[PDB]
Amino acid sequence: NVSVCGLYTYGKPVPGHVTVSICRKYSDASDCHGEDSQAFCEKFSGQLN
Amino acid sequence: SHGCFYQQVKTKVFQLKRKEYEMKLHTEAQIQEEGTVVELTGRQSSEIT
Amino acid sequence: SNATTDEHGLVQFSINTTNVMGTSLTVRVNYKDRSPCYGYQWVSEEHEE
Ligand SMILES: *[C@@H]1O[C@H](CO)[C@@H](O[C@@H]2O[C@H](CO)[C@@H](O[C@@H]3O[C@H](CO)[C@@H](O)[C@H](O)[C@@H]3O)[C@H](O)[C@H]2NC(C)=O)[C@H](O)[C@H]1NC(C)=O
Repeated sequence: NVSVCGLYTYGKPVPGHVTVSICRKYSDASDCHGEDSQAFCEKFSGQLN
Repeated sequence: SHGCFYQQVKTKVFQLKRKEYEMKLHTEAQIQEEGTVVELTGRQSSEIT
Repeated sequence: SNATTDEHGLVQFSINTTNVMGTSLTVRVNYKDRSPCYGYQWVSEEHEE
């Protein structure tokens, strides 16, 4: 479970949409190579409650 | 039966990335009212460009 | 003196001539980099020249 919520005053559950994106990017990437760093990526999305 | 089955798959979910590694292809061609399903590994050896 | 692709990829071109016997040529859209950070470079990428 990964709960996410953006509330303008922390007491006001707002509507909208949100996407939690998570990606095995690297252990000790240098990024002078210029290739894309993400190893894995498992994107989940959901409209706000 | 019309024309043929076709398919159109996207390379994004496959993450066509540099350290996203080679692919292999193998098709489960199931047969109706016989059940003796065939599998075939054709085109499988991907092409590391 | 830059140029661009014709319909068929192709290109035709004269080049001025008052020099010594040896001449060695090349053409790019990208530019030359001999810029690896570390001799392993499992990270790697290439464009044909
Ligand atoms: C590089 O390309 C140029 C053309 O853009 C070549 O220039 C040509 O050179 C010859 C020999 O000099 C020229 O013939 C004569 O040049 C003299 C220069 O003072 C002129 O007084 C004469 O009336 C006569 O034109 C020729 O005119 C010239 N090209 C043109 C525009 O006609 C050059 O030869 C090429 N590189 C080399 C040296 O291979």
